[PDB]
Amino acid sequence: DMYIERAGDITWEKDAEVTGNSPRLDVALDESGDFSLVE
Amino acid sequence: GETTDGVYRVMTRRLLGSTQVGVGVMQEGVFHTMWHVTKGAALRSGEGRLDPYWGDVKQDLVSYCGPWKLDAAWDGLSEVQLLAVPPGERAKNIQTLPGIFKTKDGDIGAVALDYPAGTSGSPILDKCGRVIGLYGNGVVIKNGSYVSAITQGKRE
Ligand SMILES: Cc1cnccc1NC(=O)c1cc(C2CC2)n(C)c1C
Repeated sequence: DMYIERAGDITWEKDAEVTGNSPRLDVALDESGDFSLVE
Repeated sequence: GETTDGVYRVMTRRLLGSTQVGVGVMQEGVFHTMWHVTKGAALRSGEGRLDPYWGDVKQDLVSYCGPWKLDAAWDGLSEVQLLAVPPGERAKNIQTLPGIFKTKDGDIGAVALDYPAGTSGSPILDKCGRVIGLYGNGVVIKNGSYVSAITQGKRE
């Protein structure tokens, strides 16, 4: 039985850790809402 | 229940201790999460009850107390921030330039940051702090890593 707790304001924070890449991927979305890689 | 705008953890006690199953966004009195977090189940906010209002397993989205409110879009150019809320750990902004999911029905923003599955539903933000969609539905890549769509609903 699920419950929620507040974890912060939703704010852009200048000088946050910058990381991650920007990959262009070919994908398919099925009726169950699962993404898959098309190759 | 707490109806203050912001980001919230979604917790269960149906397992060992208190387990974080995901995250969501409260905005204009509506709670927004991913379908795979709640499976459409009702939620508690203290002694208050949140009932599902709208849901779609294909979008992997669900809203509580009212219709989907979040309509901001990734501009296709600018960096974004994942406001990650990991299990046991404080809210943290991570800034990133999204990649792109190419599908038969159009292109979608994608973010390549590893976090546990319990982070699913964390909001992705634009430079004005608007929620452009949620993190937690995507694909596993050659590396073994995870890439999440920027999943956004429709406002009516
Ligand atoms: C459980 C589920 C059901 N249906 C669709 C998507 C999911 N999501 C995952 O499987 C998932 C999400 C993440 C992290 C980015 C948050 N990780 C690492 C995994 C494996």
